Amino acid sequence: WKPDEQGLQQILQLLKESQSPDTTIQRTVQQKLEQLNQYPDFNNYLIFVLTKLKSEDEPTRSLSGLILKNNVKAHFQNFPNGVTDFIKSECLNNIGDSSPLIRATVGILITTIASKGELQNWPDLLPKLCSLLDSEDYNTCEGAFGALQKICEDSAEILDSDVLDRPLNIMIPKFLQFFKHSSPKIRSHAVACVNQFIISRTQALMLHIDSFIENLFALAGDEEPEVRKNVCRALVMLLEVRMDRLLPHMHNIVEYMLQRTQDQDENVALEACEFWLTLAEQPICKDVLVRHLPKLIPVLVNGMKYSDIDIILLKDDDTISDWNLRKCSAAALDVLANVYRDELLPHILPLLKELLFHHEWVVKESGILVLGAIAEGCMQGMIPYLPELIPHLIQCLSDKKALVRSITCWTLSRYAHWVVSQPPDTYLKPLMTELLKRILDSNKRVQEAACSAFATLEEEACTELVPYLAYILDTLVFAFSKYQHKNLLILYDAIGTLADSVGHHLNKPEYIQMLMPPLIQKWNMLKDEDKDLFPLLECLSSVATALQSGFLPYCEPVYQRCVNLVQKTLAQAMLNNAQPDQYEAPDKDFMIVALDLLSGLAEGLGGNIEQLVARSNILTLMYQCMQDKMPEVRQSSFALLGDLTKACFQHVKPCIADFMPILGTNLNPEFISVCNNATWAIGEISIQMGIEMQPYIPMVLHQLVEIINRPNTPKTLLENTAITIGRLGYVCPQEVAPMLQQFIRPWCTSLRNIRDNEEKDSAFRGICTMISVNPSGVIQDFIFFCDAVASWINPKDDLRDMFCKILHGFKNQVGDENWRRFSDQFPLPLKERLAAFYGV
Repeated sequence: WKPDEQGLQQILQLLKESQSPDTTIQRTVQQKLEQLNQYPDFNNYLIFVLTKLKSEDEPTRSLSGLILKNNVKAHFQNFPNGVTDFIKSECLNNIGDSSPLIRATVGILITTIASKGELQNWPDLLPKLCSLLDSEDYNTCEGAFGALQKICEDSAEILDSDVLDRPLNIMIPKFLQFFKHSSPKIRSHAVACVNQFIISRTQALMLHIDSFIENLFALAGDEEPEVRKNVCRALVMLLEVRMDRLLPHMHNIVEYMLQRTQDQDENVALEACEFWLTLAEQPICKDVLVRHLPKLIPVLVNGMKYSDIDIILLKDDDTISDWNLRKCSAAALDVLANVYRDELLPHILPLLKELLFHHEWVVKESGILVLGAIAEGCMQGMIPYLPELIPHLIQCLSDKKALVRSITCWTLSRYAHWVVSQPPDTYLKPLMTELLKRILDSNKRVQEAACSAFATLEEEACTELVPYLAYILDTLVFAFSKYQHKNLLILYDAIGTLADSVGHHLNKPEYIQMLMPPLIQKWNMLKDEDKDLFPLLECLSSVATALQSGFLPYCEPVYQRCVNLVQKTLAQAMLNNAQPDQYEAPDKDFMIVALDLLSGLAEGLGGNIEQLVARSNILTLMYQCMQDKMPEVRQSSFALLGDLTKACFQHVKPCIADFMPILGTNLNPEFISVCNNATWAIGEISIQMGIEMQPYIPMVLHQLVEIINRPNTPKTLLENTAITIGRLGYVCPQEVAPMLQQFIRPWCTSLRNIRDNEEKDSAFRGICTMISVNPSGVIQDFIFFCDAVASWINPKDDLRDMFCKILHGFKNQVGDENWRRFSDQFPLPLKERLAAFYGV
């Protein structure tokens, strides 16, 4: 192609001075350069300088070819093919140029093209490399392989797709062969490639899944880190996939890995660590690592100390890597703690003694970390050493060096449960106090832990906080005008949580006086488009619930803002659909929060929302929200549907007609939360409808059972299922009673394990009416019903009696001597407890 020596003495200069030190000339020259991309003949200049102008010096040469790569990143859709096929040509040829630098540039352009212009569009490329992979010249081989890798990383499922007819078959053994090749670099290039296809559990490899396994071990003792790295990745990966192909040789490996954990190179150490996590999955662990235990645990802990450079990058959002080695170690240890429970302490506890009270802080910190890290797994066996260890940590919430006070917070919150169990004037009070101090700690980092650790504490210390409340808020609201970005979100959570935990006890005026102003402040200095509204509204929905009627001074504008945000978001949704290219895709977390914050007003205010509901097209709005494709929007609305039903049902009864079907559509346990909410809705709905639920019974009832008779179905959704069913039956007995037999099993199996509340109270009046109507449903499982009657500590007089009439009629019906036989089953904490309360 013709250089046109006018457009050559034009670029060369603008390349020469594209490097000149000063940023002034740097930017002018680089922009008035890539702007000359208007020529379709422009990208053809940017290869000639690289591949052909070998009288120009190397950096200048490389830079030109280099820019082209970027003129492929963008500016590819304006590609003349005459340019492109020529660019493709000079590269795939000059692939192993004599110079390291030049050889390098080319390889990247290849990886770019084979990604930007897909792979299929350059069909020749792959079987050419897979061939130029046998070339005698190192420079061509490593240069071909080097590209073949980075490409084999990007298009990992594209090549295994049909697009390239899967050229992996010819490449799996081909790549797997260079696994003994004399050059270290290439051995690495090889194992890197064959790694991509371990998790995507590829077929082309599943063939060589034995010469790969074996050809891997052959590199076990390689001194080159880069290789030993890859061996470990593949070695780790293989543990999820074809675990069977490792089961035999595994002991050799758990030793090899244990060593690898200490490897000279951090990366190898790190990657060999990732292994302990993945291993700690399959229940095989309990029966294998049992022995390695006292060897590995310390080798683990010894890595959980901060690195030296770690300390420096701390004591922007001044952070270390998101994935440390320390982090990996700690992670693993946590998991491990869970696997071996209290039967782990002896192998670790000793270290802690030698760690926790040590002189150098760096050792303390890590000990502290370990302490918390093992918390949940070794809890039972941790109680003995808590009573005096806690007061220690509470001292440690002072240790001069920031990172120490920092960690202590978290660690403490990990044993927050036990703390609430012990009287406050010894444990909780001290902790709470000191934490409140640390919330306003001068070190941003120490604020973070503290405030979160505090959030955690609140949840545990339900109403135990109530007395110390004026204090909490005092510090927590100053924290409000000192906290910047993410520290704020936590505060939001500390607040919501406070509200959540202390509930109506927050209604006293003096509290409202403190809390509201800073909130109502944010609220005002914010707009219907700023995504910083999420965490505030979210917080507010908890406040509103807690502040029952004390919130009246605010609802109007609040309620308003919310409908607005739905109105708009919902509007934007369909317009994004009916105008993809002019109507901006809306953020639905605006609609979500609104609804949430809404069912919080509905909850706290109850019958007082009547008006606000009545005077707005709010009903019709959720009507759309339940159908919205996004799971959360679905759930969030149902929740509100329940709460509105609970408040002013008279405003629902219209829309209920077409509402029930949508509920019945979302009754799908694949979406736990959605299914849950929807279910609960029907309870409150039905209890408000009466026989009027008649028509809808046959729709929903049948699903709820298959939900309640389903494996791994969470308890939350099991609870609500069983309750709703009772309610439906309570108002539609004739209709649900004739089904009794199915659910009467997991019903009691779910409802025996819950607190004696109204939700429970109605649920049992439900069974008790379905039994009056179909007594024949109970007899086969009258046992499970009794362990359900037992569950009641304080049952309302009439219903307690309702139970009593059942049991007594049952006895009257089967015989006293037959009663005997059956009685001799349930454990004494039942047998007598029923003969006590209701009497034989």
